[PDB]
Amino acid sequence: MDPNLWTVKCKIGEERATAISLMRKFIAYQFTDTPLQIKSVVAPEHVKGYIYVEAYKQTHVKQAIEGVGNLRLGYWNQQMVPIKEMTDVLKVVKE
Amino acid sequence: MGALETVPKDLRHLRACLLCSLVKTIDQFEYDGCDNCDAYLQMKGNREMVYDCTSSSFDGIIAMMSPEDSWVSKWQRVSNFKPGVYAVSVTGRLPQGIVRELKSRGVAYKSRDTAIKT
Ligand SMILES: [Zn+2]
Repeated sequence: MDPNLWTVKCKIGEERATAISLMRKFIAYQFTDTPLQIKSVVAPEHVKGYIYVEAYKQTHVKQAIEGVGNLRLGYWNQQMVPIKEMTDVLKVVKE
Repeated sequence: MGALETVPKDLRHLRACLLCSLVKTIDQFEYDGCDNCDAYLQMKGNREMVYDCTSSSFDGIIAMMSPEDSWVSKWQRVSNFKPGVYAVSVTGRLPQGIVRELKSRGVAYKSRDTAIKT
């Protein structure tokens, strides 16, 4: 099976920093009884104001982003990326 | 599975490995080599090799936590690599001499440039 992608509102211009912070958080909790259950975070080059979080359940996203200041306006609601649009998240175009 | 040392230490002078797409600062590639490729690339302790094997031109990042249980890692062809931060697309090409050496050792080189060009 395959997880879904969820959008999470993020302080504008802090998307890359926040994705990296969540990487550290995941590693920090990996040998605890409260591990992060998310699978990845994507911060595409030109996206502003949100990040994408990969997880099987929305609740896993909420649990991972709790306490993360840059994501506070994305804590109560995350929107699922429609399955047909999941590769557009990872699309890069060069003119 | 993941090591804190792998994570970019800051946002300045980030580079992406041309072989695996891992993103770290230049000083971290110098200090520790590439977490995935260094047995083959051997850039640890050699800034010149870092400049040859990594690129400052990349697009997007992915904090890859569970490469073994991710759709993203499959699309990006990083599912066999270590947890870490990876570029969505990397601009550049490994030098011909390194590609030839990789091939002689049983490592294929497929471009990490995923960009749709025009
Ligand atoms: Zn590498």
